Amino acid sequence: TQQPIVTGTSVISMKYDNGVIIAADNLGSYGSLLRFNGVERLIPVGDNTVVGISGDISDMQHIERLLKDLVTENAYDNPLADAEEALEPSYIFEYLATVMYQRRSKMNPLWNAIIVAGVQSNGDQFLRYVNLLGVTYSSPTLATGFGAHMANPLLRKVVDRESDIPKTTVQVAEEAIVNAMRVLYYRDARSSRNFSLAIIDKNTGLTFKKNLQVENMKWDFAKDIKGYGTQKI
Amino acid sequence: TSIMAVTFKDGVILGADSRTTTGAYIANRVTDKLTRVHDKIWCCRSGSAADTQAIADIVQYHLELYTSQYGTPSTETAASVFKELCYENKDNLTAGIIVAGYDDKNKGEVYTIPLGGSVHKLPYAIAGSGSTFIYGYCDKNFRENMSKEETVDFIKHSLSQAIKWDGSSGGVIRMVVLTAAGVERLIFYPDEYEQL
Amino acid sequence: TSIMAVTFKDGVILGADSRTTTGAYIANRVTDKLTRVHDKIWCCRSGSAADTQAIADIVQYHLELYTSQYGTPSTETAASVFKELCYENKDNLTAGIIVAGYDDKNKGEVYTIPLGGSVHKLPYAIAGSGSTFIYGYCDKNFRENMSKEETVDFIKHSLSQAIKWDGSSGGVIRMVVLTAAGVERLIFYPDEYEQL
Amino acid sequence: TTIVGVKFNNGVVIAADTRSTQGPIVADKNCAKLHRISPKIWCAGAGTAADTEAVTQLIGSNIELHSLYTSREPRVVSALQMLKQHLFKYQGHIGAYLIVAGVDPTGSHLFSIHAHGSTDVGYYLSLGSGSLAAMAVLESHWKQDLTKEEAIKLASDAIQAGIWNDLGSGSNVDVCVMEIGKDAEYLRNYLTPNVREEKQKSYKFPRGTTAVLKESIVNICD
Amino acid sequence: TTTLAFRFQGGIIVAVDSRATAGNWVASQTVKKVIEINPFLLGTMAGGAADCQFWETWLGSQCRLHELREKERISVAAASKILSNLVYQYKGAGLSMGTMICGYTRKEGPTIYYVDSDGTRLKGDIFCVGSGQTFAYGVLDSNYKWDLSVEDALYLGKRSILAAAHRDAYSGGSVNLYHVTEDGWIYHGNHDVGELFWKVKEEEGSFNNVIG
Amino acid sequence: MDIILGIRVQDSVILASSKAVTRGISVLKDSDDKTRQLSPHTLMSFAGEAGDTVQFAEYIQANIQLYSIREDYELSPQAVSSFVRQELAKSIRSRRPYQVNVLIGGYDKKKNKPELYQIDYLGTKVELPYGAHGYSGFYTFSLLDHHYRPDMTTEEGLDLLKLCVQELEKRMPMDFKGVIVKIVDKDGIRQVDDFQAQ
Amino acid sequence: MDIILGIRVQDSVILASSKAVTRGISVLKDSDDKTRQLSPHTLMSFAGEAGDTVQFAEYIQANIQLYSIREDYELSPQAVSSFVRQELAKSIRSRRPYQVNVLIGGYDKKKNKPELYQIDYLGTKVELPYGAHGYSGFYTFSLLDHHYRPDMTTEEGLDLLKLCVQELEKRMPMDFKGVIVKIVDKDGIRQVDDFQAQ
Amino acid sequence: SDPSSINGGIVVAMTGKDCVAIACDLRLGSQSLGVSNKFEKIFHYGHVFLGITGLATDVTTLNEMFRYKTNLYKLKEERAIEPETFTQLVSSSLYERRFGPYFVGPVVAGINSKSGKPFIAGFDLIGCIDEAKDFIVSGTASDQLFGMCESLYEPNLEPEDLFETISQALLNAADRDALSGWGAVVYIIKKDEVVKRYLKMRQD
Amino acid sequence: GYDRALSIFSPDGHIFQVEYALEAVKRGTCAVGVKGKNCVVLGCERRSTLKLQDTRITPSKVSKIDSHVVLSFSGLNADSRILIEKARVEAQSHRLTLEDPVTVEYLTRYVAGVQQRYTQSGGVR
Amino acid sequence: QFNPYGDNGGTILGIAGEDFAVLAGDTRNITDYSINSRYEPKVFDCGDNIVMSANGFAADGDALVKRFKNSVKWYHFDHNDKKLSINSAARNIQHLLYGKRFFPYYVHTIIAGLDEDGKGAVYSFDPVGSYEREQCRAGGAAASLIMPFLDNQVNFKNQYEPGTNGKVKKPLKYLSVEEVIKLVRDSFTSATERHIQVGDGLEILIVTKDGVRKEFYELKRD
Repeated sequence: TQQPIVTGTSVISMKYDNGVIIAADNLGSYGSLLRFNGVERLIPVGDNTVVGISGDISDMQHIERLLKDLVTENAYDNPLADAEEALEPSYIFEYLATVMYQRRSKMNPLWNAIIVAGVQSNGDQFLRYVNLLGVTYSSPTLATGFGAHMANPLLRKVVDRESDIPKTTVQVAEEAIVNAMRVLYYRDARSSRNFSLAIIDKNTGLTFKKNLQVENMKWDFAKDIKGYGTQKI
Repeated sequence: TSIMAVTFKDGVILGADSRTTTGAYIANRVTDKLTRVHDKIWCCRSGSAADTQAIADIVQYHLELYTSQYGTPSTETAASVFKELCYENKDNLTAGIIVAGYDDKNKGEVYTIPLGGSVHKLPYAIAGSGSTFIYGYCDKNFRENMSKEETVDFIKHSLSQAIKWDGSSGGVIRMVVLTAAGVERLIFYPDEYEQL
Repeated sequence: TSIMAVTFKDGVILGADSRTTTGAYIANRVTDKLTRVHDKIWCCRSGSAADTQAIADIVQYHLELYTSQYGTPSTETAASVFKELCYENKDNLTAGIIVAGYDDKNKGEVYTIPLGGSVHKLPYAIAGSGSTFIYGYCDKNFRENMSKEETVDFIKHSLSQAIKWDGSSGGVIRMVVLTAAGVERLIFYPDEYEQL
Repeated sequence: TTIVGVKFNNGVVIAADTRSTQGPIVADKNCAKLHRISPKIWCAGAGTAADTEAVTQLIGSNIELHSLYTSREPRVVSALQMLKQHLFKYQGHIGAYLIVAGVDPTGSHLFSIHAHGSTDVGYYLSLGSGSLAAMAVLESHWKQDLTKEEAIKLASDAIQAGIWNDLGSGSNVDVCVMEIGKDAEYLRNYLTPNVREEKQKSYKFPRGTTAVLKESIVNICD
Repeated sequence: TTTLAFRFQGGIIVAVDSRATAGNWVASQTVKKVIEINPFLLGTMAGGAADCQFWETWLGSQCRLHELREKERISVAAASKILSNLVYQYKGAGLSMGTMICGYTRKEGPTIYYVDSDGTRLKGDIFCVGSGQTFAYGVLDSNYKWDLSVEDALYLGKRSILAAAHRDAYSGGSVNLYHVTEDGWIYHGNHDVGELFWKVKEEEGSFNNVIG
Repeated sequence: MDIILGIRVQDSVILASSKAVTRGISVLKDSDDKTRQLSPHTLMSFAGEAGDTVQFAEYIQANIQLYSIREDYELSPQAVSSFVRQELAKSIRSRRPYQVNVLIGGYDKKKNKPELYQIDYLGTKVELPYGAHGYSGFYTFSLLDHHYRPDMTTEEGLDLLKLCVQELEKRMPMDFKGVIVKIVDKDGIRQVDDFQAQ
Repeated sequence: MDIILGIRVQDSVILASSKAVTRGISVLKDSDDKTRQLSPHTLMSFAGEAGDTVQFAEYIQANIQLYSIREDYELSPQAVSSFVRQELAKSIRSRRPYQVNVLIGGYDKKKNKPELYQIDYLGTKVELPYGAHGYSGFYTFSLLDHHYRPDMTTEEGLDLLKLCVQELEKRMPMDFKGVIVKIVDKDGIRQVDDFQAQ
Repeated sequence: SDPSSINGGIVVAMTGKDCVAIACDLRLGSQSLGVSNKFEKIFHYGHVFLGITGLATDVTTLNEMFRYKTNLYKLKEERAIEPETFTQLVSSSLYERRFGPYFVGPVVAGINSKSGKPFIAGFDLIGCIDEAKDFIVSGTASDQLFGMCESLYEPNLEPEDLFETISQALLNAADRDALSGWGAVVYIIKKDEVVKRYLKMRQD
Repeated sequence: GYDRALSIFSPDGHIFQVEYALEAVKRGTCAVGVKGKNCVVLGCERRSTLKLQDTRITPSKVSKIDSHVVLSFSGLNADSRILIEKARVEAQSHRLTLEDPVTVEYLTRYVAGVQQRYTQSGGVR
Repeated sequence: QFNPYGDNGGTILGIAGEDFAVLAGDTRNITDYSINSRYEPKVFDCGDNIVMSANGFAADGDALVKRFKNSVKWYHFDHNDKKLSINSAARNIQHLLYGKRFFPYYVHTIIAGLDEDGKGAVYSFDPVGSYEREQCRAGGAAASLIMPFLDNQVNFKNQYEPGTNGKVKKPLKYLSVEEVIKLVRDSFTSATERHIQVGDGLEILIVTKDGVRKEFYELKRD
C-alpha cells in the first residue's frame, strides 16, 4: 500500500478509420506544485504501439523499464523479431494488465491508469485501458482521470458507437483530440499547456508529435466580468 | 490563489490571478478577486470564498454607513473593520485579506490581515497559496516609490511566476490602480504574461 | 533545509545551508549537507537525516565496488543507484536527493530524486523546505552556460533568500565546485550573504 | 443532475435534465428542476433536493413581498443576496447549489450559488454531477454575442452531454428563456430523446389472480 | 436460519428452514441446510453459507477416507471431532458456523453433536441453532417427551421450525425434515411455509393472532 | 434485561414481571415489584434503564390520579395508553430520553373487555393478545403463538404463563428470581401471591 | 464466567464446577462436566474461552497419560501442576494464547496428603486450602475465610461447599445450573451424584 | 442504527382509469423479531389517503399530526382538504423539522373531488416531493417495488385490473424483503366509493 | 542434509540392508507369543553373556503401548525404543482425535508403516 | 489507504428452460458516475456448453472466468478429453472461490448449460463459493429489481386460479425459449429505466444440445 507523489494527469485517446490517436500533456505534479515540465508520458513500443500513462511518475518510469525489457527479451533467439514475431499491441497490454492485477492482489499497486494504443498486424485498431486495480475495458474512445469526465463527452460526439469508426478521418479525429486537450487545460488545475500526441496508422505507421501547445484560447470575455454579484466597476 | 498589493509613488495597485478551484477542478477561470469596499478602498481575498465574500459585504456596509455620518473613511479604518470581523470570529473563519486604499493625505497604503486576525501595515504584501513561490523574487525586486509602469511590471512578473508554479492559481491577471486621478482596471492575458 | 545544484560552462556546483533542526531547536548550526559519494559525484540530502546518510553510505559503497571492477562511473549511473534504493524502499524512506557530478565526456550533470523515487535530469535543481520560496527567483535568474563566478553568485543569492524566509534553513552557505580542474570547497558566512 | 445557464445578446437561458434519483435508483424519470423565483427570475438546483426547493420558495416568497412593498419588479441581485446570506448563516448545512438567471429593469443576469454562501458571475455555467460533461461542451462552442436560438442550442447540447455521459442524469431537457423585453418562456420537455420502447409483453393479470382474505367498503363522507 | 435436532425413542429428528439472506435481502428460499454426510450421518448448517457447505462437504470426504482405511463406519464422535479440530485450527480467522452432526451407530446409538466456529463441541439430546433458535426452543421445549411416536416427533420438529419461520425475519421458505434410524436417515420431504402455515393454523387452531 | 410479560384472555389481562434487581455483580433484591397501578382498572409494568424506570412510572401514575380527581372519572385503557405513548414519543427527542419499555393492562368497564398495550421507549405502541419486552419475547412469542386461544379463562391464562416462565427459567442465562403476577379485570387489580409453585 | 471452586480438607480435595454452557442468549446444555482426569489421583477443572477450554484440558490429559505409560509411574500433583503452569506460561506469549483458568486437585500417594493448585491463563500458580476462578471468589473467599478448618472431614468439606453454592445461587446474576462435585483422595476420583439436594 | 430499518414495512400507490390504489404490508418488528401483524400504515382524512413507512413511532405521530391539522383545516375552510393541497401540507410539515427529521417515507393518494383527476405523490424524510403520475413506492423493500412496478404497470387500468397489479407488485416485493410482509391491505379508490381488501400472503 | 540411498535393489531383486536387518533379529534373544481363548501370553528369553544385572531397573523386554496393548521384540534394543516411543505417542494421539483407544491391528499397521518408511527413505538404515 | 476493490456495475440474468438455458447481461461497464464502456462483454462461452458470468468487481470477474476456462482445458488434458458436466463445473467453481476465502473475488457468479439428462440448468454462487442449482436468478446492480419479477413470472408466485378463492395455485407450465427471451428483454428494459448503472446493450447467450447461440439488443444509453 502506498500513495502517489509525483503525478501525471489525463491521457486521452480514440480510434478512427485507419488507426488510433493518443495524447497526454508533459507535466509532473507534486501535489499542487507544477514541479516538472519536460515529462513525456506517451511510451512508444516498437512501431505499432504507444502506451500512455497517468498516475505516479516513479511507477511510470518503472513500467517504462519493463517495456524496454520486453522488447529486448522478445528479440532473443527470435529471427522474426522485426516481422511475424514482433510485439503486438495486444501482447503488450495483456502483459501490463497481468502485472497490474498481480500487484494489486499483493496489496502493493503500481499507482497508474494506462491506455494502450496501437494497430495489430492484421490492421485492426487496438485500444484498451487498465489501472491500479487491474480493471480493464475497451471503447471507441478512452480517457483517464479528468479526461474521462471532460474528454469522453466531446470525443463521443464524433464516435458514439462502433459504426462511427470507418466514417472518421485522421483529420477529424486529431482535431477532436486537440480541442479536448484545450478544454482540459481550461478546467483541470493539474494540467499543462504543452503536450505530446501520437498517431498509429495502419498505412502511414507511427507519427509521434512532441512539443505541441494549446492554441486559439478564448480569454477576452474576462474583461467584462467584475465582482461576484453586485459590484459594478 | 495569488494576490498582492503594492504601494508606489502615485498610490497603490492591487493584483490577482483569476482561478478558483474545488479540488483539481477549475470552478471558475475568470474569477474577479479584486473587491471594492469603498470608492478608493479595495481588498484581495484568499481562503474560504463564502467567508471572504460575507466579510467584504459586511465591511462595505459598515463603510457606507460610516461615510453617511462622518465622511470618507481612512484606509486604516477600513482595515480595522476587517480585523474586528476576522479576529472576533477566528474560530469560524478561514480568511486572509489584503486591504489597499488611496487617501489624499496618506497616499497609498497596504494592510494585510492573515488567518489569525492580526493586522500588519506594509510597503507591499503578497498572499494566497501561490505567494510562497514568489517570496524571494518579490523581496529582491521590490523598491519603494516606483512609477506606475514599474509597479504594474513588478506585479505582472511576480504573479506570472506564482501562476507558473501554483496549480491553484491561473487564468488572467487583474489589477486595480488607486491614485488621486481615479480608479483604473487592468487585465493581462496568458499569451502575454506566460512569456516573461 | 535549502539545497541546490547548478550546471554551468565548466561543470557543476552544489550548494546548501547548514541548519538541522528537531522541532524549533537547532541541533546543529554547522551541518555539512554536501555529501561525497565519489571523487566527482556528490549529492545534497533532504528529508530524514538517518535515511539519507544510510542511502549515501550504501551508494558510496556501490560506487567504490563499481570503480574497482569497471572504472569511473557516470553521474547517470550514480543517480541510478540512488534511485534503485529510494524507489524500492519508498514505504520506509523519507529522502529527497540531488545528485551532481562531473564527467569529462558529459561535463556537469544534475539529477533530482524526489520523495517517490522517480528521477529527473535537469539544468539545475532545488530542494528542501526552503526551496519553495525561491522557485520564482531561480526560474527568473537562471541561464545556461554561466561562468563559475556567475553560478556561485546565483546560488549565493538563491540560498540567502531561502534562508531568509525558511526557519528550517540557516547558518553558513556551503558549496562544492566540480570541474576538470578538480574539487573546490567554498563557504560563505551570514554577515556576507545576509546583506545581499 | 445537469443544469446550465447561458447568456446571449439580449437575455439569458437556463436548462436542466429531468432525472431524479435516490442513490442508484431513478425515482422520477421526468421531474421538473427549473423553479421560478419570480415571473422572470428562474432557478435550477443540485444537491439536497428538499433544500433547493425550500430555499427557492422562501426567497421567492420574500421577493414577492419585497416587490409589492417597493412597487418595483424583482431584481436578480436581490434574490442572489437573500439566498447567499441565508445559506451562509447555515454554514453549508442547507445543501443548496443553484444557478439563478433572470431579467429585470437593469438587464440580464447569470449567477451560481454554493451551499456555503459564495456566489459567482459568468456568461456560461454548469452544476451537478453532469457539470463537467456540460462544461466540456460549453467550453468548445460558446462564443460572445450568441443569438437567442444559438443559446437554446448550446444550452440544450450541454445538457445532452450530461444525459448521455453522466449516470446521475438522464431523460429529458427542460429550458427557460428570459429575454430583456418580453415574458419569460418556459419550455417543459423541450427535448424527449429517451422514450421507453414498447415492452415485449403485457403483464395485465386475469382478474381473480390475487387471493383475498376479507373485503369491505370505506366511509369517506362524514 | 433455524435448525434443530433432537433424540427420542424412535431415534433422531432433524429439521431446518431454507432461507438465505444478505442483510435484509432474501437471497433464496430454497437452500439445503442439511447435507447427507453419508447414508448414516447428517450435518446441519447455520452461519456462513459457504463456510458450512465447503467444510461439511469436506467432512464427508474425510469420513469416507476413514471407512476405506479402517474398514468400518466412522463414529459420530470421531466425525464431529474432525470438523471441530479443523475449525479450531482456523480460530480467529473469521469462519462462521453453527452446526449439528447427527448419526446412529451400533456402538453409540442415536447421537447428536453441536459444533461451532468458536471450537465448541457438545454432545446432547436437544439443540436449536440459528437466528431463530429461541423460537424453535420455545415450541420444542414445551412439547418434548422421550416417548414420542416417530409420527408425533416429526410433527413437533416441523412445527418448531414453522414457529421460528413465522417470528424470525431471517428464517423461512420451507421446512426440510429427516428421521434418523440405525439403517440410516429417511427424508420426510420439503414443506413450503406458504401452505404449511395456513394448514397448521386451521387444523391446530393456533396462530390465533393472525387473521386468515 | 428484566422480564415483562403480558397476556389478554377472555375477561382479564395478566401481567408477569421478574423480581430481581441486579447491579453489576450482585443481585441486590429478589422481591421487586415492577408495576404501578394507574387507576383501579389499569396496570402498568416496566423495564429498562436503572433510574428512569420508576421515575417514569411514578410520573405517569401521578398524572392519571390527577386526571381522575379533576374529572371524577376513570380514563379508558386506550386513553391512558395514548397518553403514555405521547409522553414516550416526546422523550425520545429530548436532551436525555427515558429509556423505559412498558406494558399496560387494563379492563375497559364501558366496553367490558380486557386490553393489553405494548409500548417501547421510542413511543411505539401496539395492541396485542400477548406481549413482552426485551429478550423474553424471543422465547415466549412462539410458545403463545402455539398455545394461545381468545376464549381462555383467567385460569387457563395462568397455566399458559406458567409454561412461559418455565421456558424462561430453562433457556435464559440470567436468574431473574421468578415473577410477580397480577390480574386486571372487571373487579380491579389483584395479586396472585401463589405463583412460586402454582 | 463459569463457576470453578476447589477446597482441600484433611484427606481429600473437593472440586465443584457449574454445569451450564451458555452461548449468547441461550443455555445450550445444563449437564456439562468441566473436568478431565489427568491421572488416577489428579483431577483438573477449567473455565474460560469457548473452544480453548476443552482443547487445553484434553491436550494436557494426553501428555500426562503418555508420561504414565512411558514411565509406568504416576507423576506427583506438584509435578503435574508445574507442567501445566509451563504450558500456560508459554501460551501467554504466543500468537494466540489459551484463555483458560484451571484448578488442579490431586492426592499425593507418596506424601499421603491432598493438594490444590490454582493456575490462571497467564501461568500464575499458587497452592491453596481453597480456590476459585472468575467472579466466584468474590463471594466465596470470605465465606471460606470464615468457615474453613484444616482438619475438616470430607463430609464437613461438602457442607462447606454447599454453603458456597447457596451464596452463589443467591447473589450471582447468572443461572449456572448447579455444580458437579468430585472428590479426590487416596482411593482415586469419585463423583458425588447427589448434590442437587444434599 | 438506521431508524428506517428498525420496524420494517412498505407502501405503494398507483393511478388508473379514474381511480387510484394505495397498499401496504402489516408487519411491525424490532430488528429480526416480528412483533405485530396488524400494523396498518395507511390512513385517510376525508377522501385523501396517506401511507407512511419508516420508524413506527413517527408513523403514529405523523398520523395524529395530520388528523389534527386536517381537522382544523376543515373547520376554517368549510370543505375537505384536497390531495394536491395536503401534499404541500405534508411537505412543509416535514421540512419544518429539517435538522431533527421524522424518519419516514410518506405517500399520498386520492382523487380531486372537483376535477375528478387521480393524484399520487411521495416524499423523502425532509419533505422533497416526488410527483410521478404512474406509481410511488416506499419502505424497506423499495428497490423490489420499483422493479415490480416498472415491469407490471401500464396506463389507464380499470379498478378491478389495477387491484391485481398493485397487489402482485406489493406481494412479490415483500417476499424478497426480510423486514416486510406478514399480511397486506389494498385500497381501491374511486370518486364515489372506496373498497378495502386484505390479501392472503406468506407468513414468514 | 544426508540422504544417501542405503536400501536399494541388487541385481537379483533383493534389498540387502533389509535382509541384513533380519540377520540382526536372528541374533536377538528369542520371543514368543501364544493366544488362548480369553487371553494372550508373551514370553521372552534372557541372555547370559554377563550376569550381575539389577533386574529392578534393567529395561524389560515387554512394553505397554497403552493400558490394553503390549509389544515385545527381537533384535537391536536401541532401535526398539524408537518404535516403542512412536507407538506410544500414536496411541495417545488416536485417543485424542477418535475418542477411542487403538485396535491392535491399527497399532500394528502403524508400527509396520514406520518400519517400511525406513526402507525407502534417504539417509537412514 | 489502498482499497483493492471497485464496483463496475452491470446486471446478469439466468433462466433455465426444459431443454435449454439462457444467461444474459448488459454490456455497460461503469465507475462511480462515469461510463467506461457501452460495450464490454460480461457473459462468456467457456467450452463444453457452459456459459459463465462473474459480476461485481470486473478485475476479479475476469480473473475467475479466465481461471475457470483454464480449468476446463486441464480437465480435458487430465481425463482423456472427457466433457465437464455442469454439476462438475459448479463444484470446481466452489473450490476456486473458496480458495480465496480470506481475500475474496468480489463477484456474484452465474453459470448455465444442460445437465446430464439434457435439461436446462442454472447455478449461482456466493462471492466465497456458496452455491445452489436454480430455475432462474438475477445478479448484480439491479438484481433487487429483477428477482421479484422473475419469482412472479417464471415460478408464478402469489398467482392463483381465478375463481378458486386463492385455493388453487396457478400451475407451473414451463416456458419456451421464445417466452424466456421476452422476459429477459423486459427485465432489462425495466432495469434500464430504474437503475442508473444498467443500459447501453443486452447480450444473451442461449444453450441447447446444439451449442451456444448469441442475440444482441440495444438499450437506452442515458
